[PDB]
Amino acid sequence: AMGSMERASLIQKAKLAEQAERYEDMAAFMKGAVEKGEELSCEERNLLSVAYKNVVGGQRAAWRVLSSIEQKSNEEKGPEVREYREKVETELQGVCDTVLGLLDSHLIKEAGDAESRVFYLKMKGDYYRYLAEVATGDDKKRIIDSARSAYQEAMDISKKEMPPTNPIRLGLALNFSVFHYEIANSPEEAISLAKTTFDEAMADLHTLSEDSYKDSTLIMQLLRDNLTLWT
Amino acid sequence: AMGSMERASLIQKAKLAEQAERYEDMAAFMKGAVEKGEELSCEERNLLSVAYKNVVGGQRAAWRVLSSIEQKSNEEKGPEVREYREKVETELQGVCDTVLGLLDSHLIKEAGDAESRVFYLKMKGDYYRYLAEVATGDDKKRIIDSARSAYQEAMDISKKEMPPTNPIRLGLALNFSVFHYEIANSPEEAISLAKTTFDEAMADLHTLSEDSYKDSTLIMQLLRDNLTLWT
Amino acid sequence: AGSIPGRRS
Amino acid sequence: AGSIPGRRS
Ligand SMILES: *Cc1ccc(S(=O)(=O)N2CCCc3cc(OC)ccc32)cc1
Ligand SMILES: *Cc1ccc(S(=O)(=O)N2CCCc3cc(OC)ccc32)cc1
Ligand SMILES: [Ca+2]
Ligand SMILES: [Ca+2]
Ligand SMILES: [Ca+2]
Ligand SMILES: [Ca+2]
Ligand SMILES: [Cl-]
Ligand SMILES: [Cl-]
Repeated sequence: AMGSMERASLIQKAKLAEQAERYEDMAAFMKGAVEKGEELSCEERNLLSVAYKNVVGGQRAAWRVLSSIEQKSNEEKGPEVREYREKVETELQGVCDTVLGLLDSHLIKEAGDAESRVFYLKMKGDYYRYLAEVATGDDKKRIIDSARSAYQEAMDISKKEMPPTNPIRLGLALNFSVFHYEIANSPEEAISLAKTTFDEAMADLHTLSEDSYKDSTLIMQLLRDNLTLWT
Repeated sequence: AMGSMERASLIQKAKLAEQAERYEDMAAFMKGAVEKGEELSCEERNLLSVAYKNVVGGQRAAWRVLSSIEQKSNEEKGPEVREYREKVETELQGVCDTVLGLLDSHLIKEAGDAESRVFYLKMKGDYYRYLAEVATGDDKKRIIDSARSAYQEAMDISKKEMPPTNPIRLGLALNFSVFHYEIANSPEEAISLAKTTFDEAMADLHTLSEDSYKDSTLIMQLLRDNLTLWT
Repeated sequence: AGSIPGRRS
Repeated sequence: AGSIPGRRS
């Protein structure tokens, strides 16, 4: 759909769309940029993630509102709440499938540097996690395992190739710990991962510049916030 | 597009969409309800207005962000900012045209009670005002006059048929005063309308119940807030 | 400045 | 609980 627009123009317009809080547009511009077939830079990977994370984040929040109403309804309100929750759920699944399709065709296979490959595998884990949040049928276990497998591959690369304060490594561990707690029914694994990640980052802060320290400590605080909620 | 869904189901889903903060959906459900051809109740008129006011409100905010960037750009950034502002502007105009089309086919002509007819003419003024905010070409004066004419007809009915504290009469006066200040370059008319409206409402508050008093005073405070900004 | 909101809030 | 945000804010 964006096939006739220049890559550089799509990137520029994604940045404008973020400033205007037009995240659906942002995501469409970044989908068009990925489909040009070239690898993405660090900055461009962040534009792609910001765009889709915000779109699906809004869908998730709406699905949760509707699912809560539906559960309370289960006086007969008729089929409308279930129908509308199903409509939002199908849209959410469609966006997740789109993101997963971009990662599979062909972002992951072309990503050789640890920073890019971990970034994309963390995204893959996240979008299977979002699918798992709404899954109920025969594929629910397989969707959960697909998230797990992507996060695990990202973890294995991150532990070999990045320092324990690297912000991508930290964000990956944060999100995988959320997976363990909220999806996999493994709260002890979630707590252990968050604690070990936090403590190993703390011990490496002394190596960092002021700007790297700020980024690592920001994500450490998120780990700590979850640990406070979970313990 | 909503032709196969029951009117009552569209209304129910518009209420759900508002709770889920899915205002584009809400607007589509209410467009489908209007297109059933029946008149709208008070509650249903408010659903229609809430839905489109929120959709166009977001477009207006995005257009303002983009127009500010474009004006600052006028180093050569290329055509992208203008192109993207134009894209958002066309979408905004399309939503305004849709609302105006619902009012013209056939909400206004079937509205005989003063409360419904004033409500719809106030909306008509508002959506021509939103068109005027982005207008620059040969029709800009005609778009401004179309807003003025709709607001004026609503004012004439409201002054004959409603008490000076009626919340629709008050909101109409508020919005028409914004028209005068921001669109028509008539700040003195805007101030005079807001002051007279406020003072005539104040003198009628003694007739109201607690709940009506709350509604009238809420809108009076908005009039006062504008007067404080403008004087 | 401010126009009428869609809901009282 | 909380996952990583898209931007630092
Ligand atoms: C998953 C993940 C993506 C990107 C980064 S980042 O170091 O590039 N960066 C950019 C935006 C998100 C973010 C948030 C924090 O603290 C909350 C720190 C750094 C970033 C990191 C992880
Ligand atoms: C233009 C207009 C529409 C609706 C009303 S109202 O009296 O039905 N009502 C409903 C939602 C908006 C609103 C806001 C206030 O105070 C800010 C008071 C009453 C309402 C009024 C005007
Ligand atoms: Ca009952
Ligand atoms: Ca490569
Ligand atoms: Ca220069
Ligand atoms: Ca009638
Ligand atoms: Cl539906
Ligand atoms: Cl564009």
